[PDB]
Amino acid sequence: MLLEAIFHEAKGSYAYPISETQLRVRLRAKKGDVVRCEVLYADRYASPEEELAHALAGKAGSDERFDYFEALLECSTKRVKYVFLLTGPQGEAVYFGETGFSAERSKAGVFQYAYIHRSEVFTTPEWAKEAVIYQIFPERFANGDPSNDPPGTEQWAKDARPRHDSFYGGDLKGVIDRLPYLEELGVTALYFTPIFASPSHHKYDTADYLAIDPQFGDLPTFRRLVDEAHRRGIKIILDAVFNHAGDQFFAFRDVLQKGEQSRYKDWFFIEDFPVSKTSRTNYETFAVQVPAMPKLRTENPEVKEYLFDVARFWMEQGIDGWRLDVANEVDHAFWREFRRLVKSLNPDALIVGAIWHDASGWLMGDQFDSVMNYLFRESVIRFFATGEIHAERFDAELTRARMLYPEQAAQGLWNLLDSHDTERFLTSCGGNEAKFRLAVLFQMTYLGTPLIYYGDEIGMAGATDPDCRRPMIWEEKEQNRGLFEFYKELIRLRHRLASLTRGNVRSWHADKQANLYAFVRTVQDQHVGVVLNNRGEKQTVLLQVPESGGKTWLDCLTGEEVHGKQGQLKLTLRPYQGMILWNGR
Amino acid sequence: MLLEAIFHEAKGSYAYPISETQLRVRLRAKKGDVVRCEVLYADRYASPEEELAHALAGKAGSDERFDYFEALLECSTKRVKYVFLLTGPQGEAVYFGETGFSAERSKAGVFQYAYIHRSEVFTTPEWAKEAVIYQIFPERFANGDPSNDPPGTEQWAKDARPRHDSFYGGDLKGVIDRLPYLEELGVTALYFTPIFASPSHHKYDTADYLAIDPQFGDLPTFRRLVDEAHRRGIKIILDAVFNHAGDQFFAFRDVLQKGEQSRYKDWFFIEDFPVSKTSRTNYETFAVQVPAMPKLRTENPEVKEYLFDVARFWMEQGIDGWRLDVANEVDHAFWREFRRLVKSLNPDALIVGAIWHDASGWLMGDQFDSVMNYLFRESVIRFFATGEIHAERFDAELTRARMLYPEQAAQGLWNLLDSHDTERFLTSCGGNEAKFRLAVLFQMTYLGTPLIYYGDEIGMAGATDPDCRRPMIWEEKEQNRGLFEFYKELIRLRHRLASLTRGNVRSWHADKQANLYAFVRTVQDQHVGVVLNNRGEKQTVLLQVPESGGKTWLDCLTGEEVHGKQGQLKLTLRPYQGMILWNGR
Ligand SMILES: OC[C@H]1O[C@@H]2O[C@H]3[C@H](O)[C@@H](O)[C@@H](O[C@H]4[C@H](O)[C@@H](O)[C@@H](O[C@H]5[C@H](O)[C@@H](O)[C@@H](O[C@H]6[C@H](O)[C@@H](O)[C@@H](O[C@H]7[C@H](O)[C@@H](O)[C@@H](O[C@H]8[C@H](O)[C@@H](O)[C@@H](O[C@H]1[C@H](O)[C@H]2O)O[C@@H]8CO)O[C@@H]7CO)O[C@@H]6CO)O[C@@H]5CO)O[C@@H]4CO)O[C@@H]3CO
Ligand SMILES: OC[C@H]1O[C@@H]2O[C@H]3[C@H](O)[C@@H](O)[C@@H](O[C@H]4[C@H](O)[C@@H](O)[C@@H](O[C@H]5[C@H](O)[C@@H](O)[C@@H](O[C@H]6[C@H](O)[C@@H](O)[C@@H](O[C@H]7[C@H](O)[C@@H](O)[C@@H](O[C@H]8[C@H](O)[C@@H](O)[C@@H](O[C@H]1[C@H](O)[C@H]2O)O[C@@H]8CO)O[C@@H]7CO)O[C@@H]6CO)O[C@@H]5CO)O[C@@H]4CO)O[C@@H]3CO
Repeated sequence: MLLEAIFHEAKGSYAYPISETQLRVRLRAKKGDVVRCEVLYADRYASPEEELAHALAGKAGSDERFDYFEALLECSTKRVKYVFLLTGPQGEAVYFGETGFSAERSKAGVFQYAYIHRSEVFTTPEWAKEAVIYQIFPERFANGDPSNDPPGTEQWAKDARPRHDSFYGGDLKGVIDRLPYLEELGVTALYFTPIFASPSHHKYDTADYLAIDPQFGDLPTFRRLVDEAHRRGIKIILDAVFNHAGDQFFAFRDVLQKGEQSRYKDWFFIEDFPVSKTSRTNYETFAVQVPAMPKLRTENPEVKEYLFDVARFWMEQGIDGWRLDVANEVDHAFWREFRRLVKSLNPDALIVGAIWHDASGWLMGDQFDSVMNYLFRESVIRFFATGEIHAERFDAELTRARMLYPEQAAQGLWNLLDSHDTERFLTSCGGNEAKFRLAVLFQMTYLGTPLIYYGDEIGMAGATDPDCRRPMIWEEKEQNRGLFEFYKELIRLRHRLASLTRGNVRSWHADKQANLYAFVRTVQDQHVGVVLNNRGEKQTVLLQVPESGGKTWLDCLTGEEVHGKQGQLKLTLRPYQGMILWNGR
Repeated sequence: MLLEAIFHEAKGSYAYPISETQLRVRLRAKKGDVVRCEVLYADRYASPEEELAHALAGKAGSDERFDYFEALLECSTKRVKYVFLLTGPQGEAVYFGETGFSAERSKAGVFQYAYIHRSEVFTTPEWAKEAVIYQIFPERFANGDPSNDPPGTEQWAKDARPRHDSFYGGDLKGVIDRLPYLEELGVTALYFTPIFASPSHHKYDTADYLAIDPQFGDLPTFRRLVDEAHRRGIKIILDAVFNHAGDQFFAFRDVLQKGEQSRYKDWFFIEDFPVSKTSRTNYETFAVQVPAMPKLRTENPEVKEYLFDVARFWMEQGIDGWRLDVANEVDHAFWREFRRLVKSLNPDALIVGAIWHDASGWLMGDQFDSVMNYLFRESVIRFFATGEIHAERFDAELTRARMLYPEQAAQGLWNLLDSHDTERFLTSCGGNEAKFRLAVLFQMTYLGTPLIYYGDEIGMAGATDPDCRRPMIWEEKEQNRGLFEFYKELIRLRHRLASLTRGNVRSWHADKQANLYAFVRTVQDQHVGVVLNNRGEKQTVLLQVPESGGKTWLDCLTGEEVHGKQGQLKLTLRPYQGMILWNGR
């Protein structure tokens, strides 16, 4: 067994409390060397002469290089010391604990989880566990009052291909008008890109953080929205740009005019004094040459409490959660006090983050509830749209990703197909709607949160910025009603089959040749299976049972396939068919 | 190269700012697998036209199974994305990064440290980095004035063997009368175990957290000690137990007497109503049957502030530093708002934890500055006292422990050789003053802060609680002043030799058989190498020269070793000799 490959930390994504009294320890080994891992543990003071309690660590997934095992250690005493007895394939047993490896128990040492306090059990809003979000880019979703329109609006048409700045006017009233659509699809929260008052077509140059931008609406319209949507099941989540300010911020203007005398001077990172906002962008901004975005000093206790009052206004207004823009470039202490502030104004206001590098520093329990799952985006483009990885690599990428984070985070990362910065996922499959559908049949059953972009329930293609941002096609003859009844089908299925939302994922079948991949999602007795054929030709496959039991297994999209031959469930599936097979339990 | 053994993270101990412009990055690798390690880096938002800057990661030492590479990335924009070019023994060029491993750069991805903040550069009290702390267990240091006493006391001579009941007097005025000793020895801080009012001889069931124990002193004798010591550059660091409270304590009294009526019911977890002092003792405890100490539920806002009010108060008294006992079972929120407090009251207040399992989750820079280094306590017990580990395992335990936490946390850890509950180091050393002297030459040059116990300067031998709490031996005639002048000289070297306090430690020779281990301390051109023949015989060893250079070294304990024979430096050293060779620059 090569022991420099076995890994565990008593911190972090490898040990964490699911409850006061229940601890979760995970361990990884090179693919194949550990064939049995079993935790032996006791309270942190229990005297030697006692036999230990025991709990077997299951295999929870194997990515490309490592096999990942996971066990559940009851700690009634809310304190736990433990060692792993690891067992090889050729039978070698070893013991792993803090001292190192040994084959003689004690000299392994012992790992320890100091105390488990309920304030450190990572707790995320129960609602977000079964949600499906709908990303609204408000400017392109609908224009419901023509009076707000910026001058020069282009005509709304399925014709449109935009340019960078080009406005189409789309506004909070429009959304208010189209809420009886959103509601039928079965969405449960809308996530607006930034709506606040700002100079450009995209509101990232924030000018006043405390008011809806002039082209979108006004606080009573935002309330009428918050209120009309909540009453329809839908929550409202806002985009929070606290990293950097815009050029028309008060404090950026005060430093601009007064310079060194303004009581705002230290709010921003200063070499360009006086402010040259036109010729030398060297004053800490977004990145070295953007001259209209200077960074707010989140460290400063005035800056901090301003953005906390920004955060409280918007929550007086009724919102259920923020998505945090460029979260990773504002300090952890801000994000902690932020979590403290938010979660007290609203027990269920979610705080979700955007960082596109490993985000575990924030998914520890104390800063955000989940981040945007970029790794699912990469995996789904490649497997489903470009073809470039095969089900084995699919499984590897999937599997390496979910063990990034505590399961409280993983189970609710926002699983996005595309965004207002990417080419649109139908362009990604180059127009092929069988690929697109399979990628959605995946999205709606995997672990985390379906995030639909505006437009894809009805078929919109596009390139990256600005071409994803074409107006939404709202005429029922111009919309792929085929797709819509599928999103509504799947969405319904996500909402009744408790395991799809709240259940764990285990890999069932990964066949690089035929390109099928199939998973099970499980809560208690229930098992649903998702068999996905990523082939444009039709395949039988044979597969083995899920552990417990199922002689008979319904298909929820279509009817019975009780083919459980005592261990072989045999199933044919036509091109790009996914099947979602439910225990019946 | 086993790829499963390569580790790096962009958090924690494996990457962290040393300044806002500079990020230390560390990488762990199976021993022997990797020969050159190098970090190639650019700013996060840098475009691909640019060459990546290069930075070579030297071998920072190798523990039993792993080598460790460590590099320094000058990141001017405070943002860094980095790919490692690993280079191995046959010549395999591997690229490591977040995406994974590939022989092509782009398929490896890049790790990211998003932005580096002044608030997140771990800062430590600058005195503490040179300090030599003197451990007093007050009750036995000396007796000042017998109006302290608690009727029962026993005699002040060498002969007297403490039983667990006893009191020998021992009080803060003795320590005042004793400071010119402390000033002569050369210590720079004094850390007193608990002195707060309590009903027992272990004051850890602190009964009155706001007042010194009757038997020890009063607030002006304390506050006179604090002054009289500042005058001699000796600082008071004090043991605080915020984990459990005492039975007799004010806020608890109110449920001994008040049942549910008790406002203070929620400061405490209470299993079994009421206080079962006598019936059976299970109620949230330090341990399994320990009877006076129920858990201070620090999580509670109304507790927390009290335990912050204690700390305001003892800091109004002018104390410099807390050592916080059984720290590991109180919440990271307590610790972290406590650190903000202490450091805002006094920017220089040392804050030191006591965890006896890996404590990295408090050694980030938001929580404490160091723990008690129990590894040092056991790694010297083996190499020096017991003879049960040779030079190559001493080197390995040392390196496996000094790569565990960020560097700032590692140069202030308390290097104790014994405590009031352990055996006295001469008694482990077997009484051999020659073995002991060598383990002190080491503690005084090793990375960390030297903790002297009261009495080891004078050769006090002793055993577990009680024998190690024996009175100090104050008669010149019964003191090993031969030891006292040796400790006195090392504490002087450490304070004149920059690298002994603030440099880094690279092992120079570790030879299993000869049992001679040797190391180098370094800051800028200055190198100071300590050669230790830990073998009872006189060997001659030939060391290879260190990186800046040194054709000629002076030995600080005795005179000139110009043995620099074209790289080789020949040293003939006597039994149990440690040399301290200062490279002259
Ligand atoms: O006031 C309490 C006490 O707090 C401090 O103790 C800290 C100590 O300084 C640190 O070193 C550390 O302790 C950890 C220790 O290092 C580890 O080795 C391990 O401890 C285990 C023991 O090694 C193991 O032997 C066993 O314990 C059983 C004992 O063997 C057995 O003798 C008996 O224990 C009783 C003692 O005999 C008795 O004397 C008593 O202790 C009183 C002390 O004498 C007195 O000085 C004082 O101690 C302070 C101490 O000065 C601080 O350093 O009060 C004590 C109580 O009034 O009581 C013991 C019964 O509880 O029974 C035990 C168990 O049946 O197992 C342990 C656990 O595996 O882990 C230690 C825990 O971290 O940290 C502690 C603070 O946590
Ligand atoms: O206002 C800024 C911006 O904020 C938001 O963007 C956030 C986004 O949601 C996060 O995902 C993230 O960004 C990371 C990004 O996702 C990664 O892809 C990577 O990005 C790299 C690109 O993949 C790579 O192609 C290249 O980028 C070069 C471009 O190819 C090149 O064209 C040029 O980019 C210019 C744009 O073309 C131009 O349109 C303009 O961008 C403006 C947008 O059009 C406008 O919508 C808005 O942008 C918001 C965005 O909507 C939010 O979602 O403002 C933009 C600026 O005014 O100007 C660009 C300037 O050159 O140059 C780039 C090289 O810089 O490289 C990148 C990086 O290597 O990594 C990203 C960082 O990890 O964070 C952003 C917020 O920071």
